[PDB]
Amino acid sequence: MPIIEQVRAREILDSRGNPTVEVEVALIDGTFARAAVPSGASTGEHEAVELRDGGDRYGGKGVQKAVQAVLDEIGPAVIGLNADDQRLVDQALVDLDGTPDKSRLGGNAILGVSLAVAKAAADSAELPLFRYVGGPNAHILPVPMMNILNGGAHADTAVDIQEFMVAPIGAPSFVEALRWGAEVYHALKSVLKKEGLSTGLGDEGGFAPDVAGTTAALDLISRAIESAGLRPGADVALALDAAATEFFTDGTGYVFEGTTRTADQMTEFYAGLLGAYPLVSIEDPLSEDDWDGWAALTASIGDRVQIVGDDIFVTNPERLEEGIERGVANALLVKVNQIGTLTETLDAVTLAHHGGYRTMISHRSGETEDTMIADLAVAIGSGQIKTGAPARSERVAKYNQLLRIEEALGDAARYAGDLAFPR
Amino acid sequence: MPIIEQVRAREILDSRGNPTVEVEVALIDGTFARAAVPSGASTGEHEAVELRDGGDRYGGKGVQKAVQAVLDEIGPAVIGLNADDQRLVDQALVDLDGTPDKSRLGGNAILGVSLAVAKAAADSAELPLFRYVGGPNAHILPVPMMNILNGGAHADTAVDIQEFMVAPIGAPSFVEALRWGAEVYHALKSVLKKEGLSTGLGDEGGFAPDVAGTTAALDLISRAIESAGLRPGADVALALDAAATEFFTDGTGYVFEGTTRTADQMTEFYAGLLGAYPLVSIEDPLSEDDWDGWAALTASIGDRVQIVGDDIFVTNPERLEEGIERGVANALLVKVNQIGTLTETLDAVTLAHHGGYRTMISHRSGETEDTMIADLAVAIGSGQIKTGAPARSERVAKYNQLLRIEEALGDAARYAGDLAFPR
Amino acid sequence: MPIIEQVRAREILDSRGNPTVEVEVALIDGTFARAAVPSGASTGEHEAVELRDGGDRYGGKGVQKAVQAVLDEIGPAVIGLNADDQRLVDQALVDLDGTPDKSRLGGNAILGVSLAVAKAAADSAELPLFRYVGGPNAHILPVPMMNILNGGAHADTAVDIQEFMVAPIGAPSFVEALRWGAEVYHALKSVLKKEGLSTGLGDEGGFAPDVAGTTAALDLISRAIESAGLRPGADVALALDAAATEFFTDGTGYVFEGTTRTADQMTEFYAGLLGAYPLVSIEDPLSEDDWDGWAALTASIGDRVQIVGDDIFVTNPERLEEGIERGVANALLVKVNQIGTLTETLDAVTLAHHGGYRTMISHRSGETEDTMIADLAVAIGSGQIKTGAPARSERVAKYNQLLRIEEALGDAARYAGDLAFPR
Amino acid sequence: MPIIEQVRAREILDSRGNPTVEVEVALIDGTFARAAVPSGASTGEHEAVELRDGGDRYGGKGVQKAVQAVLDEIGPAVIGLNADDQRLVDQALVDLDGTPDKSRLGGNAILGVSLAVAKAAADSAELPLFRYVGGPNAHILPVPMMNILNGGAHADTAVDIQEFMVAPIGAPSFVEALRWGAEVYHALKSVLKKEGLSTGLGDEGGFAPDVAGTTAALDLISRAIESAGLRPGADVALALDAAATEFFTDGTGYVFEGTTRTADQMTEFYAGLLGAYPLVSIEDPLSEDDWDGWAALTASIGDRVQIVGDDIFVTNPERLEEGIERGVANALLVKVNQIGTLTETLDAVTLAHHGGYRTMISHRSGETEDTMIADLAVAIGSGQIKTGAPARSERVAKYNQLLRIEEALGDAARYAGDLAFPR
Repeated sequence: MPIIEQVRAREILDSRGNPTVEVEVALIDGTFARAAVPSGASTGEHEAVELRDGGDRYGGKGVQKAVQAVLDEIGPAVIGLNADDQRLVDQALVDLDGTPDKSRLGGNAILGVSLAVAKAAADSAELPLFRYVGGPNAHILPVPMMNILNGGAHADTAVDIQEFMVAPIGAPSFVEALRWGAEVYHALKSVLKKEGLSTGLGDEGGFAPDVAGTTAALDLISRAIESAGLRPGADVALALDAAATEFFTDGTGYVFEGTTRTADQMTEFYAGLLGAYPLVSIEDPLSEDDWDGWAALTASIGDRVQIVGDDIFVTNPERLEEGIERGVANALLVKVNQIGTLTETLDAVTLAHHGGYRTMISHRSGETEDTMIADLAVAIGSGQIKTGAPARSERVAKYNQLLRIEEALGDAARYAGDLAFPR
Repeated sequence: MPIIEQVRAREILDSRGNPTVEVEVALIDGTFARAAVPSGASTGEHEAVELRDGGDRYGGKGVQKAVQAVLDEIGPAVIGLNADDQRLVDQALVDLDGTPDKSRLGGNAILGVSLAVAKAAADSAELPLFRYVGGPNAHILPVPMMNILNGGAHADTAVDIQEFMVAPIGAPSFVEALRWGAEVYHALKSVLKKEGLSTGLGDEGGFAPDVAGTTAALDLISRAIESAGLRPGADVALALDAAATEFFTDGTGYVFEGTTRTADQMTEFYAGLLGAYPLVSIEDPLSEDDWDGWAALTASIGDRVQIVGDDIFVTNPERLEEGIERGVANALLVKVNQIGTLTETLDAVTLAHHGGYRTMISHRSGETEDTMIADLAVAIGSGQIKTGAPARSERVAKYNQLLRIEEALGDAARYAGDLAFPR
Repeated sequence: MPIIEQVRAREILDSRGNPTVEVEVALIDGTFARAAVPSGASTGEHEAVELRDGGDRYGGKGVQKAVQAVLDEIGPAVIGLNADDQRLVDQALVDLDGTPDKSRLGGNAILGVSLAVAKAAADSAELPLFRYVGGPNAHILPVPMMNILNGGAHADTAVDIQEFMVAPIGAPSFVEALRWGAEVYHALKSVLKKEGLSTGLGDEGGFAPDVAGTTAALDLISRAIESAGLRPGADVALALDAAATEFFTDGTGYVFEGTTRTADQMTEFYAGLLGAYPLVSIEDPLSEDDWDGWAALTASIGDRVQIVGDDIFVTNPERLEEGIERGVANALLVKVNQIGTLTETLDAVTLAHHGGYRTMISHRSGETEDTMIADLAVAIGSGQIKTGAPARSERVAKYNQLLRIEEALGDAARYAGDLAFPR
Repeated sequence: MPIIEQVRAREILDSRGNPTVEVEVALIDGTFARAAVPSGASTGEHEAVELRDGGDRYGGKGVQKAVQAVLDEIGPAVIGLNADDQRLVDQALVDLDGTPDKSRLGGNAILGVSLAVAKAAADSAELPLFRYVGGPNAHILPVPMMNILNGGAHADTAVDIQEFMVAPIGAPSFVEALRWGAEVYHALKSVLKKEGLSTGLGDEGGFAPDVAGTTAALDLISRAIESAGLRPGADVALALDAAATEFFTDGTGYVFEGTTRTADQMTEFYAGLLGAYPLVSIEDPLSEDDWDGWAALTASIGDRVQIVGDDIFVTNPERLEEGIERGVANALLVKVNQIGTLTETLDAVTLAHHGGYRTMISHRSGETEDTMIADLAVAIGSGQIKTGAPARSERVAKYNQLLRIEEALGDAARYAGDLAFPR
């Protein structure tokens, strides 16, 4: 029977050296799962909050309090519920907390118990996690968007765009897409030296070069794609993560390249980009409060490229409906710990699917060796995933799990290449 | 293990007294599931065809050779595959047939094996058939659309619309919706008798009264809703199945009630109805091939009411993509035996979900005691179902299974009442 | 072991849209059963009464009270008893009620538990339900008496005979008997349309057209048997359900065809019928209390035809003995919910077998998808069954179960054709 | 599963010191049953034939041939069939033999395999043999007819009535009936010992002293009933086994008491006996070929007493129907080894039940420690049994098994006292 028997959390380190929670939900059979909770650099005004300790131990980022919360309250508050009733246990937790942010118990503890009971309600039925969460029709492997060149708010250099990404949309299978991504990565690693630059990896495995400007960055990436042995656009596309809030001074314009600009000027810059490069997707092109500018930019360049809402929505359905109404952001970005539980992620991704919006399962800055977002991007059939460059094995664990998923499917699997970027 | 061991097939009678196929896929453990294949009154030009015997036995509708196809070819052609691989087994069947409409082996000998395999890839995992096919987030109970008054191509009457339906959209739960539907049904049964009419049940349990004109029928239905104790629009809505192909003389026009009309006139009729009555959905309003007329009518009234494509699309993805891009019919009916497999069913419903189209799991004229379409309407989360009037227990078995589903969910269940008809 | 662990009831809809009880009796060794209780409208004075709610819900036909009788009282009153002791559990229930007609707990809340434990005292021994109740020698498949024409108290028509039935007594097996019945039923659907009559199905799937007198109806049936490809008498016989109580005015006489008659006149009408048509059985020829007229009728025609007591007995043994004494009809209908338990059913059928009376398992007006009476008609070896026309799959589910039974027996099965009607 | 795996046969001694066959059937599911075949001396022309060895070993009564027939031919001919399919295996045996008497393989070997298969099927279902062979409604305990006074063809005495039996019809339960029978037996033993008469037990444990005549014998029995403390007729009744064939010279007449007389005078003697004594049953009152005399006697006294056909029928259905039609012998005597299988036994007892005839499971002269006929008399619900006096533990094993059956039933059991002898 899939009824929870024990729950116990411990405190571990994430990929950045900061503590995080790890929950281990056992079942009355012997099914013993384990799920670690990722954590972002910060938190806006609408996400679920992490319950950090605060003080001097671990730089004020200890999670002994969330561990204690799991071990004292969340433990017996679910022991005895039905594992396969994800909508039972998740509402149980959300009411046990009682706040709109899960502040009393922290989003990290709630999410840890949610994910571990899901991994036990998939281990129980002997299904694999992607098959359980997605059913029988879970067969699509996503297009990996590999952030190879970092800039903007990361390396404090002359670049303003945050993440430059490549996407092997032309591959025949997923394993060839992973090969092409790794080859473009290792080609850029040498183009940097052949242009006198540095090879210091950021937090996603991407590079931190001191290149002139945005256009120079895209040109460097295109040179690396050509040097790999591929054809830009037909084999490998490009993508952007503008992260506009990092350079938008409220009351003034966006400060880009050393000039103050309006939303119209940024839209003109994006149109000039869409011109000379095979861009398929831009993420957070304007600030998360400039709804009118977002509608303007969506109407202007929203038929030729994907528009991802990373900050303007925080995987909250209540803001997603509003953004659907005003005609902004034809794509969502699903981060599992910005909403706090599996069920709410599934509901938000449903709501964004039935509105004409593509979704994209995404990673956090501090990840672990947990490979659940791979299974989750296969299950919901998003056809896109954003989980870093092929380096820093907290990013590569996801790609390895997707390889195993494809191998386990076999003839059933399908690579979602070029069916995920019609524009 | 979920590996098929033994497959059998026999010939049984459907709800109308015609033969049909019943398959019994067995697993190595002992999992033993049976599934009967429904069948429509006629097989069109894009469906999968049924492999009838032909001749003089059973009026030429015997299925003794679709029973033989399962026992001589399909049995060993699937024995040994993996149950949880719906994609695998369904592609195996589709290639073993080798035709664009499954004619060599019949679109009934294959669907039986598909379904009875899915009823064991869910019986094995000990999940219930609705939790398997839809995952963990399968919680939405659909709005029953009850066909209480039949007309048009069903009986000799001056009525031109095929099926008049009621929909209890204002109920708090599903069980109260079923109660309201049954009460409206009995109220109408009393009203017809009190107004000197007949109570002869059709093939769906709906009535065949000798009333004059469409408007009088909607008025009778509103009077029955009032007499039941409810209020139209706030508690119970209305719906239509025009089935207008049944009176469109090609090159002449939609001749009905003694008036030859163009596509424009039918739109005016529908606008008047939508104004004077609380309609929420009209099904097949114009014709199977009048694409331009469909685009016109969708532009005219296609945002104040639901437009269901029953015949213009045949649950075929290839025609569905065309109807999407041409902007017609923001809804479709999902009849499982017009496509041939469970897999292609899920694929078409996905393709129509991601296009802004609501779906509606529907029944056939000849059904059986098989209650699979209930489990399937709650798994895909359609939020609508069309399975006849609360009579003729081949139609009530579905409602009983939905009651059991709602009871098995518990507090997790949600009734999709009023959140399926925004217009 | 076969010891009852849980019992739980719910409220579902029957084939006519009225509520009924559905009980589920789990055992310790898994063995989860369910059994729905049928319910007929025409309740007399000696049967067990149904515990309806009364009020405004469901038109006063709710059964929320009988669902409580099972969940609060009947549940623990049997939890712990032995399943294979039908006598034990059924006497337990009959004493726990304490009334001569089970009125305190309802003759529907009790029969559900009886039938469900009998379905678990066979699912336990892994025997099939027909083999358990009848032992090792349960091998006889019954002749189906298919009701194809409805008249009398059913529709506005000049006929006073209630049900006109055909019986394929000349078939080699049961499958061919079902085929011949379905073919006659589909032939009559044309002979009606080929004479300007209506095809509105009643409550048993039989037609309710406007014909002139009994003789014209029997002639239509003979024409349909001829048009099917068979020959009357040698292949298909005839049967009658004279519901003569429906036209007997106490103290005035049987008003038949518009001419007041006495018992002698009705006997003369029956004797004239026995000449021109191959009738094999008539049920309820005169009335419930007209004992003297019956003993006078079972002597004039009681040698050349079967006389079935449908209302003169209500499956009550106490009435059945006194009927055996007075030289009254030589057959009875076994309706399981007019007596209240399986045990008393078996006892009454035993008492009527040894008296030289043939039996006939029969259906109710409101049935469900429960196919128990098929197993019961095979087990007791009645050699006759009356379960409606081959339509309305609440009636066809029984025939499908009899087909499954016949192929599960194998070479052991025997069709009781023409050995059930010696006269 | 209930599929036969091994069949063995050995040669043992019966209660009289003659060899007989014992068959042991081992199922594939561990079940291991053992059954021994009784054998009587007096064999007519229609019973099954016992396959004896013939020669000088064991006086020509060896059964090594039947043992070898089971071990070489029947074993593999049934190994693999389904236990619960009694009719399957029994038709298999009857065709494997190929003769109308089973003489090629002997009725004893076939019956041994049949009975051991039934015992293993009952042991498999975990039901006890009476519950299996009778179903759920097997609850009636039979009235033991105890043969206490032997005469006629058994010893040198002036009596022509073969068996004098007492029947405790007035007991409240079965255990009190057995007590009353044993007490009457010991009282008669004392009454005989007082009169210097012989106390040498026959083959049934009953005495055979040199009494004057039939009337003196019945008077001695009545004295013994009075001396026990009971009331003749109200507590204990009487019964006869005349076996008139043992004193009917064909063409001369029944030489009774030393006065040759016709059937009419024998009927007069029986009428006088019935008048002056509480006789409830007479067995074989006339010869087994004098059908007309039997009809005369049945008309004369055949409603004031039970007329048991022991030799006029040999448990053969084909002779039973002929005796039914001519109005003779309103009772049957079921000996299991005169027909050859359990299936044909059940069929003949059914045929005699549905004709107004009571049945009576009976024993043979050479019995064994096998107590199967007790279970069989409970299962078929005969309400009578004839298995000797309470002595000679091959007769008492049956009564002990009936005690255990009653104890296992418990509150469900019913003693068929005084309900089995209306007249």
